[PDB]
Amino acid sequence: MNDRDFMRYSRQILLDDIALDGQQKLLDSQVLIIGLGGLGTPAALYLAGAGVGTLVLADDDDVHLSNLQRQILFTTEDIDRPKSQVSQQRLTQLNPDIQLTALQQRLTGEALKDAVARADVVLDCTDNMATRQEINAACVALNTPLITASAVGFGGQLMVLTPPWEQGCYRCLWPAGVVGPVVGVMGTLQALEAIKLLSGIETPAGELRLFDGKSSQWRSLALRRASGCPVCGG
Amino acid sequence: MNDRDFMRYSRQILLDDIALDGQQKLLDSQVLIIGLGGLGTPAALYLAGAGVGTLVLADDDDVHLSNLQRQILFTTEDIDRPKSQVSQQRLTQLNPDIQLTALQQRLTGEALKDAVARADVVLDCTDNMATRQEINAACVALNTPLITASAVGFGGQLMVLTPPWEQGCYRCLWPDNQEPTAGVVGPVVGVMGTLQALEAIKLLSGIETPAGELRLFDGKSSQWRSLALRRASGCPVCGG
Amino acid sequence: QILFNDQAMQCAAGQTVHELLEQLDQRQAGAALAINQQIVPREQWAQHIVQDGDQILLFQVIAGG
Amino acid sequence: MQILFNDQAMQCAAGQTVHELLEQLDQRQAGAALAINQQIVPREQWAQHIVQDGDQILLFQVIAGG
Ligand SMILES: [Ca+2]
Ligand SMILES: [Ca+2]
Ligand code: NA
Ligand code: NA
Ligand SMILES: [Zn+2]
Ligand SMILES: [Zn+2]
Repeated sequence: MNDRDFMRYSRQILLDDIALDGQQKLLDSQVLIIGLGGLGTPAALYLAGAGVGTLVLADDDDVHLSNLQRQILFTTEDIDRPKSQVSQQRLTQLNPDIQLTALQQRLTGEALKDAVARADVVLDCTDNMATRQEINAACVALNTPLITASAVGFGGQLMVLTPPWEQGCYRCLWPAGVVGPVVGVMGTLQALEAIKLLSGIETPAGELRLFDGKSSQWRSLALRRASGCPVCGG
Repeated sequence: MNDRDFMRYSRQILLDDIALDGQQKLLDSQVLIIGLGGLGTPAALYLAGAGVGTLVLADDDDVHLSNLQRQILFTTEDIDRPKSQVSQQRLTQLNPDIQLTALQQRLTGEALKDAVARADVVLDCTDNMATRQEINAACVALNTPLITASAVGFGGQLMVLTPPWEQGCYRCLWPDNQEPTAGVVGPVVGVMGTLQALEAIKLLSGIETPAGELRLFDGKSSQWRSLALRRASGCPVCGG
Repeated sequence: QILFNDQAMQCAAGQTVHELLEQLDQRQAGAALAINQQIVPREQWAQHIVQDGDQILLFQVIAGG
Repeated sequence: MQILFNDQAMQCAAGQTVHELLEQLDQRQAGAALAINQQIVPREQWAQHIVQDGDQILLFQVIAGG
């Protein structure tokens, strides 16, 4: 890689688990982030800083004042502008050397499938079950790993789902406000899982991690595939 | 608070644990963030978004290109500029309605004591033992809660230390004044700083939560463990 | 004798997960359950027999983001 | 008798202090903290704290970066 990338990514290149080959792998990768809200904005910021070669940012909402309490990539001057465009602009300022693609729309059907197809990993940062079920269906069908997280109030949940779906999928598991740093910790952890998966770092997958930000405790549960699953059961 | 504040903090206000009363207490509080690096930049972003009324941002560095991999508040356009100034400017863009104070300095001695005294809670987001011991000594002497965290490689450490210091202080755990600058994964140091913001919001809004617990994170195995802290009888800081 | 949501309580041997949830009057919609830190798929609740010493968790899905 | 040391099973003599055990394992004390059964044991107590059969011990180093 060129001198500018070496200096820019030097603090993670110093890590023997990533180093020059691991960074090159991130630079050759493509990540699809669906939803640019509480979860997606910190995730996109960390992934752009880490040097993921191409980030595809999908969202069809505009920035609203009430968003700023937790969507840290935005500012008051972005209010009423399309989130994917503002994200693309701000992330470019952070790292102008990677490819940032903005999709201003509700990714669904054929369009969702082409984007999941091109991605090496998909981050589900949406806010409703119908959409999460549709993204999960596309990832399994296209055999693409999915990193999904959620948060509400003081609680968070996260799971890394990867081919051959030995611990099942989102559908096997699932057939008020929110505190900013709780959704933020979940989105940041999604970024951490993507970096590890793209750089080839051995780590667990197939576990549901639950966070209670009020008792400040975490618990890990082993996911299990459901024999009757219409998505990954065969 | 006014109508603009009501809308801005609405998703936090909907939580019965915070509500209108808790938001007002955040708005009336003061937080000192020492260190505007991997830990400090996300903590400041979230605390600003949360409506902490006054944030004091202290750091003695200028932005460098290699910072961007983990210090998410900065951009390529800020390279070579003072960190506390850039942070104050970027954060007012996020939230122009709170008080943002920039201290471009390595807080020590009298200046440190005065900033600690004025803050309701201090976030230690620095990067060396000596400074961390100095901050801890000031917080205990001035009876000010201290939320401290660190990260290196794939690991992180976090503790919330509050008066009357029932579980001791930073010096009860670490008697060392020096270790016995390495790599780090962006989101690992980021999660520790974001967790520091979370602890601050709970402390300032009055949410019952544990303190005096050392929380350790291994980002590679994806596991957390919580250890009960214990005061040291001969601690020269909180030993009394 | 089992742990339900980290709290001890007494049950009744040979009972299914479904039987147990029914007696406790718990909503099973939007709910998932684990036994000894492993998820038990919902489709298996009718047949899965709760054993003595089982550590059970019943929680709700969070979809927000 | 038998203990867990950093999540791994290990055998060691009965009647040993934390200091003697760390000495046996050739572990450096500077920059380290120790927990037994999930509670920190302040370093100032290691020379007298007796390790007991079935103890779960963690020995880790301070991280100061940020
Ligand atoms: Ca299958
Ligand atoms: Ca409410
Ligand atoms: Na793909
Ligand atoms: Na104070
Ligand atoms: Zn499935
Ligand atoms: Zn002390």
